[PDB]
Amino acid sequence: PKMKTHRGSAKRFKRTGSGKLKRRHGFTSHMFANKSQKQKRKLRKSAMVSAGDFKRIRQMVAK
Amino acid sequence: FEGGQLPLFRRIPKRGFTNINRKEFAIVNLDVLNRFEDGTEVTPELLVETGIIRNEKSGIKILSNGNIEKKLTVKANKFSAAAKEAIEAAGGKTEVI
Amino acid sequence: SNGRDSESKRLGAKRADGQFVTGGSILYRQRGTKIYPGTNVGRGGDDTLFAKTDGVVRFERMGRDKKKVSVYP
RNA sequence: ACAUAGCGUGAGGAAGGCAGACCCAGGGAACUGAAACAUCUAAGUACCUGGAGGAAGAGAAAGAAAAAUCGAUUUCCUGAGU
RNA sequence: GGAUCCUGAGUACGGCGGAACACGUGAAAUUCCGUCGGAAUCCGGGAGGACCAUCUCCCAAGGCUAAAUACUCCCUAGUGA
RNA sequence: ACAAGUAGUUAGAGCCCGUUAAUGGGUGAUAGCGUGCCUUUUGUAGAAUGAACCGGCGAGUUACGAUUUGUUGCAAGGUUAAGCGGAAAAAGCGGAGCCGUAGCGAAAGCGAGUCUGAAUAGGGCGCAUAAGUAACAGGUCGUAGACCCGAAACCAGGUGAUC
RNA sequence: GGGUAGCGGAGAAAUUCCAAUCGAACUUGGAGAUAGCUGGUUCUCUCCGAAAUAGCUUUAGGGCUAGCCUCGAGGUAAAGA
RNA sequence: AUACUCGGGAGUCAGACUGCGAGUGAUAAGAUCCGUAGUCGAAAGGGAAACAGCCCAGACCACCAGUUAAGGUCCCCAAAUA
RNA sequence: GGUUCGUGGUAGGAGAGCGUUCUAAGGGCGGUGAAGUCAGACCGGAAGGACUGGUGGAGCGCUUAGAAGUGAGAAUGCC
RNA sequence: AUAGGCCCAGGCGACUGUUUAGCAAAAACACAGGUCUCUGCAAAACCGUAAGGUGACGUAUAGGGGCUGACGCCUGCCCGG
RNA sequence: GUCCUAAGGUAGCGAAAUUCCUUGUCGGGUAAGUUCCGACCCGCACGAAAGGCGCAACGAUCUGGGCACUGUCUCAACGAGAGACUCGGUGAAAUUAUAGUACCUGUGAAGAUGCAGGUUACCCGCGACAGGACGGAAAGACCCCGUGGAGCUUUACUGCAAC
RNA sequence: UGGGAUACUACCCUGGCUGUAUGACCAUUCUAACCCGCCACGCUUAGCGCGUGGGGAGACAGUGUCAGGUGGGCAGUUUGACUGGGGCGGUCGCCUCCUAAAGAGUAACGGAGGCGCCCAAAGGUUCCCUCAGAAUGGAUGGAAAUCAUUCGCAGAGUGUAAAGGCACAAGGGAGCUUGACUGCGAGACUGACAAGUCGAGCAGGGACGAAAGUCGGGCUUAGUGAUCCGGUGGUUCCGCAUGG
Ligand SMILES: [Mg+2]
Ligand SMILES: [Mg+2]
Ligand SMILES: [Mg+2]
Ligand SMILES: [Mg+2]
Ligand SMILES: [Mg+2]
Ligand SMILES: [Mg+2]
Ligand SMILES: [Mg+2]
Ligand SMILES: [Mg+2]
Ligand SMILES: [Mg+2]
Ligand SMILES: [Mg+2]
Ligand SMILES: [Mg+2]
Ligand SMILES: [Mg+2]
Ligand SMILES: [Mg+2]
Ligand SMILES: [Mg+2]
Ligand SMILES: [Mg+2]
Ligand SMILES: [Mg+2]
Ligand SMILES: [Mg+2]
Ligand SMILES: [Mg+2]
Ligand SMILES: [Mg+2]
Ligand SMILES: [Mg+2]
Ligand SMILES: [Mg+2]
Ligand SMILES: [Mg+2]
Ligand SMILES: [Mg+2]
Ligand SMILES: [Mg+2]
Ligand SMILES: [Mg+2]
Ligand SMILES: [Mg+2]
Ligand SMILES: [Mg+2]
Ligand SMILES: [Mg+2]
Ligand SMILES: [Mg+2]
Ligand SMILES: [Mg+2]
Ligand SMILES: [Mg+2]
Ligand SMILES: [Mg+2]
Ligand SMILES: [Mg+2]
Ligand SMILES: [Mg+2]
Ligand SMILES: [Mg+2]
Ligand SMILES: [Mg+2]
Ligand SMILES: [Mg+2]
Ligand SMILES: [Mg+2]
Ligand SMILES: [Mg+2]
Ligand SMILES: [Mg+2]
Ligand SMILES: [Mg+2]
Ligand SMILES: [Mg+2]
Ligand SMILES: [Mg+2]
Ligand SMILES: [Mg+2]
Ligand SMILES: [Mg+2]
Ligand SMILES: [Mg+2]
Ligand SMILES: [Mg+2]
Ligand SMILES: [Mg+2]
Ligand SMILES: [Mg+2]
Ligand SMILES: [Mg+2]
Ligand SMILES: [Mg+2]
Ligand SMILES: [Mg+2]
Ligand SMILES: [Mg+2]
Ligand SMILES: [Mg+2]
Ligand SMILES: [Mg+2]
Ligand SMILES: [Mg+2]
Ligand SMILES: [Mg+2]
Ligand SMILES: [Mg+2]
Ligand SMILES: [Mg+2]
Ligand SMILES: [Mg+2]
Ligand SMILES: [Mg+2]
Ligand SMILES: [Mg+2]
Ligand SMILES: [Mg+2]
Ligand SMILES: [Mg+2]
Ligand SMILES: [Mg+2]
Ligand SMILES: [Mg+2]
Ligand SMILES: [Mg+2]
Ligand SMILES: [Mg+2]
Ligand SMILES: [Mg+2]
Repeated sequence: PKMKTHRGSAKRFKRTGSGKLKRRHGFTSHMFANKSQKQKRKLRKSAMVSAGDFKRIRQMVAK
Repeated sequence: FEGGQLPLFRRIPKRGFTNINRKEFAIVNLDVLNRFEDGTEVTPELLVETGIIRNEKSGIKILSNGNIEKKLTVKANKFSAAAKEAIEAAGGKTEVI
Repeated sequence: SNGRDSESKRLGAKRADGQFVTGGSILYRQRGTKIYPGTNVGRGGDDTLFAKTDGVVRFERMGRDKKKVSVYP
């Protein structure tokens, strides 16, 4: 049978042109009194999946 | 699985939604229009016969990428601002079917 | 009743005297001014010394008791 | 009391079996997976019961759509691991 | 032709409780079961994923229907890197 | 038949043979050296495990997906699926579909750019630095019992009070 | 000669007995249950050749990423020693 | 004479002793826990009687050749009764 | 074809091979004795391969390719 | 040949009985007796989805349940939980 | 006096099937008594139907003392039968890596038939004995571990019957 | 007489309470559903059942659906790890120091302490300043309060542990303020990842300052917790035929 996509991941990662995965940052709901405005500006941007993580998860989101 | 450390996908938030009405256009860069003979009327039907676009998803959009030499009459569902200018700059007319 | 300690904070020199650095390079991590911001060097909010311009790092005596780090293009 | 029940006679019919398969229905687990586990999974599976038929079920739109149209159902490929 | 008449009622649907729908009650359309309530009926009714309006497509609550599909206790003739 | 032996090995007389004819075969006084095999372990001759012996049988497979390398065909293209046809053929037909040829954005959208932003700024991802696709083969992964053997248990339908 | 049957019987009560089985009989099936555990895994030579660590972990004799091995390919103020 | 980058494939996450530097302990342990180097692990050979972890030293194969290392040279036992 | 530096090794990575059953094509052997089996002092770097003779009494190699129920000494393995 | 050894004193259990088939026979269980409590009869209690049953072809001097355990002398205080 | 409580243990009994200290102390019994009997009460931690304290009869019950009696013993002797042993017949089993299978001191995974250095020792059996082969038997029941079971409990969580 | 007036008055209104539209709500009675483990008769040689007639009961009971409560009677499960064996005890995240062997890092159920905040100024800026203690003299006034002089590198202070800093102060006054800004960010540190840290400079628009300039909280380093799910505000996004 066909491999199944990991749906949790398909709702969180996006594949870039070069074939990398782009993601959002964690600490970005609530508890915003506890984070600095600089932290907030940084956490608001997207990020790439690290090489180590990518090795672990790439089959989960092929397709 | 990470042996019980919370996996990466659960450390990070879900984002966005999918549009039920998402339109995706078949893209035609100018370069491939040079294929055609000068003073020719390029339609979608002519763009699928020749074999330049097989499936015309939501329509045919012309994009600038490359440079056009011939003086054509191109009809497509959409044009990039640059594409329109370039088709005209050569000495052609764009129509939006 | 003991058994506690904080994470080590990796303080100290991050670039060598005579090494070429790019603007923004952290030169020294420190609590307070063990070393002072010299020429073309800034002191960050946590006392981190960073190069303000590209150039070569030079650790220098200020006068008798104190020490500064400068970046010369 | 009329009569009904009941009782008798005569016709028809049923009963049981199974191909340890396939089909439709009633009833319906747990181990297991979730690195525990309760929602969830296993699975409407195994199993039991009934009904069958050579197949069953479905089926001639109070349907699919919205390229402007298609024209009962079923099965395969695809859509799509969307 | 359209004076009149007919076109499936405890039905459709709704509340409550479940189930089936890929869809775990969810914003939950669609389909079924129990229970209670309960229409319209051609100037009518249903659907288009809550719902209303418009438009479009349909006419439920009756029934039948071959073939393309599944399987092999069997029979005949054959086959097998 | 004065010897202390993981049983051989190296040196080696003596005796007995005579070959796929080789700086050969059998035996072995005596001398040196020498704690089986496997598993599991920091470490086993192990006083840890397993095997009486011999024989047979006895453990990474296949299907469908993913990915990567190799090969071949074609190449900005590549390829057909079910099916028809047929010999459980080979072609031919079948372009529906799939991947690639454009990306960026949650999305509307815009497009060699796009998103963010008041910005003609900076920055992210892209382009400028085109090769893919079909098939087969190797490696690895996923779903399947998924390298083999092994529980105690759990559930379902039956069978038992001749003890 | 009979009755009570396993989500059950029976017990002057011991967890006692229900066919040499009982803190829940036997048998067949689900079923090749599951086993981060133990054992086992079969021909040869050539080249290279570790680790027994960090971090996180209902984690500690398991796992994951990193470190250390290997094979292939790339690229140059050669960056290594 | 390697580094680095990108891909394919791993195994490992029980370590041991010795020397040196520390803690814990009693300035005990073949103890325990770090740091640092080595050997073992995965290393046969020589020495230390025997003796993974010490001293010397790395086995591609053959030779009834030679020179050395630690350690030795009266006999067991090769070499000085130097 | 030389030169230089190499060639201890567990887990493990990489490579080249041996042998087994079956298929195809080619080419062979075999009642003047096939396979199997027994023996031997032969050959190859290994897995392995021949030759000769006994037994045996009818099938079997080789070459190139292909496919696998493809190799056992350990499982308190099963018979 | 076959046929009680006896006595003194203490603990526990009144007694005859019963029990861990196959390591325990006892001081354990039971027991007559005590007490509490439920039950007005389609009784309560119990088995069963139900029907149907047991209770009982009984009827509070009866029936079910808990505790105590012959007999003798007795059985105190606390109703806040 | 005083604090607290719902209330603070009455009768009886008490070093006990209950007493840690403990062989408590005293008495008795004995030449000598951690047991036993009688007292005492500082009851670690008795106590009135999970009954208190007595109690004739009863017991393959437990405990202490005495008489009878004796191979229980001082301390062993002799005799009988069965087996053992020899011969004739028949003929298993557990176990088993191969074995030409000494001792001492050492060494070593820290307890050696098998390693070192010594010391002993002709070859093959039969009757006997069990010190060793960490002998055989049984994948330790103790102990720990496993995100293993199972039975049991409850004011653990979530449920379900029943009412 | 009082801030409120008395009567007429009309919107009303408060305590008592009658007619009239409802309504359930009790409470009793009734009989015809339903029930009878009552009697008589029949089916019928029947202690079942059904029927017929009496009696009893009765809108209850029983039964269906829905709801709350009780609920180890029964069920499925959970009930952590580290640990000089396990249990008991202690511990679990973060900050500072020693261990730590003069970079960084570095273990132990090793040695010591802190944190889970606070501050509208204890933030920003401009200007001005200097502390502890002692000696001597002096009303209440004491060893020690507030004056004065002298000496005083810091023996003080720095919201709060400790370490590193700080007297051009980072310590102490005062004036004006809200940069405790919005968009960002070359480049670096740290790092398995998730995260964490620093940052010149650019743009917008400001505060203070004559200007130079400084300012994206606080001398620095603790004061925190992911995802999923919910709530609230905004929104040139989507809106399942179309408008919503
Ligand atoms: Mg939010
Ligand atoms: Mg530390
Ligand atoms: Mg700050
Ligand atoms: Mg699991
Ligand atoms: Mg419903
Ligand atoms: Mg569903
Ligand atoms: Mg609707
Ligand atoms: Mg309904
Ligand atoms: Mg509807
Ligand atoms: Mg709609
Ligand atoms: Mg929908
Ligand atoms: Mg109609
Ligand atoms: Mg001799
Ligand atoms: Mg002699
Ligand atoms: Mg054995
Ligand atoms: Mg592949
Ligand atoms: Mg169960
Ligand atoms: Mg039976
Ligand atoms: Mg009987
Ligand atoms: Mg039995
Ligand atoms: Mg199963
Ligand atoms: Mg099995
Ligand atoms: Mg090597
Ligand atoms: Mg956790
Ligand atoms: Mg291991
Ligand atoms: Mg060391
Ligand atoms: Mg040690
Ligand atoms: Mg090892
Ligand atoms: Mg060695
Ligand atoms: Mg030696
Ligand atoms: Mg070894
Ligand atoms: Mg030599
Ligand atoms: Mg020499
Ligand atoms: Mg000599
Ligand atoms: Mg070598
Ligand atoms: Mg090698
Ligand atoms: Mg390999
Ligand atoms: Mg053959
Ligand atoms: Mg043979
Ligand atoms: Mg095989
Ligand atoms: Mg064998
Ligand atoms: Mg008795
Ligand atoms: Mg008796
Ligand atoms: Mg017994
Ligand atoms: Mg007995
Ligand atoms: Mg009854
Ligand atoms: Mg009792
Ligand atoms: Mg009684
Ligand atoms: Mg006495
Ligand atoms: Mg009482
Ligand atoms: Mg009592
Ligand atoms: Mg009693
Ligand atoms: Mg005595
Ligand atoms: Mg005999
Ligand atoms: Mg020793
Ligand atoms: Mg010894
Ligand atoms: Mg010896
Ligand atoms: Mg031995
Ligand atoms: Mg033994
Ligand atoms: Mg065991
Ligand atoms: Mg066991
Ligand atoms: Mg339970
Ligand atoms: Mg379960
Ligand atoms: Mg533990
Ligand atoms: Mg210990
Ligand atoms: Mg301990
Ligand atoms: Mg340091
Ligand atoms: Mg929401
Ligand atoms: Mg709409």
